[PDB]
Amino acid sequence: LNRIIEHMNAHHVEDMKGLLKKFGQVHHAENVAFKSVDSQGIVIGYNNNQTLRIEFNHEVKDPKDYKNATIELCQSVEKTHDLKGVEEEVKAFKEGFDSVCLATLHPNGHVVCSYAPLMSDGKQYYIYVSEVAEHFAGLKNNPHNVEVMFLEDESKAKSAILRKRLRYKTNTRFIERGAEFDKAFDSFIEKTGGAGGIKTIRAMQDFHLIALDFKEGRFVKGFGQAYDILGDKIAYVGDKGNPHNFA
Amino acid sequence: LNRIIEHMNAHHVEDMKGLLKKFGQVHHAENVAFKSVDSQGIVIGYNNNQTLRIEFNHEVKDPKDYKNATIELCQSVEKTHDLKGVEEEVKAFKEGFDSVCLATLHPNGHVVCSYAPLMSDGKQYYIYVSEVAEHFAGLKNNPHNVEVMFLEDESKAKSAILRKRLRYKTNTRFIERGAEFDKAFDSFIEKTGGAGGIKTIRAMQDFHLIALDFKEGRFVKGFGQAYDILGDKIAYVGDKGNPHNFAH
Ligand code: HEM
Ligand code: HEM
Repeated sequence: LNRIIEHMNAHHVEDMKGLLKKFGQVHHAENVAFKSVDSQGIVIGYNNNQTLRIEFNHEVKDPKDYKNATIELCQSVEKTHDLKGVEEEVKAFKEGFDSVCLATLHPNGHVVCSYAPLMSDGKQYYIYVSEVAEHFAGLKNNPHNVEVMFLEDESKAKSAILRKRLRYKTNTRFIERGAEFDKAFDSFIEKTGGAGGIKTIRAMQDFHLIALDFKEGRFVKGFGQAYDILGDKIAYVGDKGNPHNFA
Repeated sequence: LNRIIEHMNAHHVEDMKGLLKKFGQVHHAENVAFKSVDSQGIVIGYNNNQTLRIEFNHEVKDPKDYKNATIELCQSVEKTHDLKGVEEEVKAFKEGFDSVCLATLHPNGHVVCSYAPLMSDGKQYYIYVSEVAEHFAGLKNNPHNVEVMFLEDESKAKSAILRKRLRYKTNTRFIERGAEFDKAFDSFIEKTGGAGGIKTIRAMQDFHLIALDFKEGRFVKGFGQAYDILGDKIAYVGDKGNPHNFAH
């Protein structure tokens, strides 16, 4: 760690000040120097013989990668503000799924947490659902009280407490069978490969393609890296820094 | 194909009738016989000139596996009824997750679809969430209007249209810091390995452990394999067969 300490103190002092402020609410730190790194995080020293420990978002399994993980953490402070990059991540994130989770309000007054197959044509997204499923009644009766969530697989996520997610308050509407329907479905068949029952449900008339018109969105890709979305506008949510601990 | 047809006609005639009834709502079929199998499904012939095609829930890439895939589908008709086996699968399914999806009702009136880390002390399950998140207001103000979903990862599922899932109408209640909190949190650290920020959020006072009391549940593990659950009782939902296409 001796070499790492030298490296950080020589090229990432301003980043460390950024980390101290963002994660520790330490605003006027002096004598900022890198103290250590271990498989789970780093320790930054400052001021009156003090330190702030900041954990990585995963365990770094090989000591050979401690340096890069530390650099990534230091660079995350400014990267948080690369809105163009976040916008591109959001687009690519959505393209990596063939299904989404939903919250709907059923006519029985109870919320419903479910999931449905996701399809798309251009920038238009849709879900394909059956009248037999509990979420159908809510999509039909409360079409504008719906939230759609793109949630990263637990097995692909950094940890159980940081699964990347993209959520949108959504207005829904039914799409009748026809040209629009076939374009979305053919696209789904091509992308997925079309096996597994997909061909069967296309012919089941109790299934409906429902367009998703997204309104307010919230994207979370890392600790202290949450964003609000609306149309083509995206804004970082934490200019004030760590809000936890009743900050 | 000749050997597979011969095998199915000699050993699975009753299963094929079961599949015709279940998936095709064909009840008085005669002259039932196995017709073919391909990478995506099987075809059963019946009557003078009719057939029913039933797709596998995944593509069988190697023809060496067609017979087993076919036998699996045939045997699924009766296996669907094994409630003791389903009970076992449900318990094991929940133990395979360290997080769940949630639907909550925000005080403003809109529903919220989110997710939270999942913890437990034996049979008691809990979630751990922060006051900074939108689902907190619904968990605090509409604590008995919540649905928890255990959803299989898309990358592990048979397909996009068949991700296994277990959903429960749930009543929630807050757990104060103390011995119960520590038991659940310590168990979570030991299970997950405790890296990635878990240790940091334990100390954040804006986070609360919330116990989940599951009520009605619905488990879906395959096509035509959906079950209703309430406490210690489980029941198969499809006695009437394929409900799709407005079969009523
Ligand atoms: C022929 C092949 C079948 C296919 C491809 C198929 C497909 C599907 C799909 C994709 C859904 C999800 C709908 C949604 O979430 O909106 C579904 C739900 C359902 N299916 Fe089927 N199904 C088939 C046969 C059956 C049969 C034979 C039964 C009954 C014995 C059945 C009973 C159900 C029930 C009860 C649900 C609702 C499950 C839930 O709680 O989400 N299905 N089916
Ligand atoms: C010290 C490291 C941090 C850790 C371990 C951490 C952890 C978490 C966790 C686990 C959640 C999800 C809570 C829930 O869904 O109930 C969360 C949410 C959130 N955090 Fe942090 N956080 C950290 C720092 C920060 C900082 C520095 C900011 C602000 C600049 C921040 C802003 C937020 C916001 C806005 C949310 C809500 C996200 C959402 O919509 O789901 N966090 N944080």
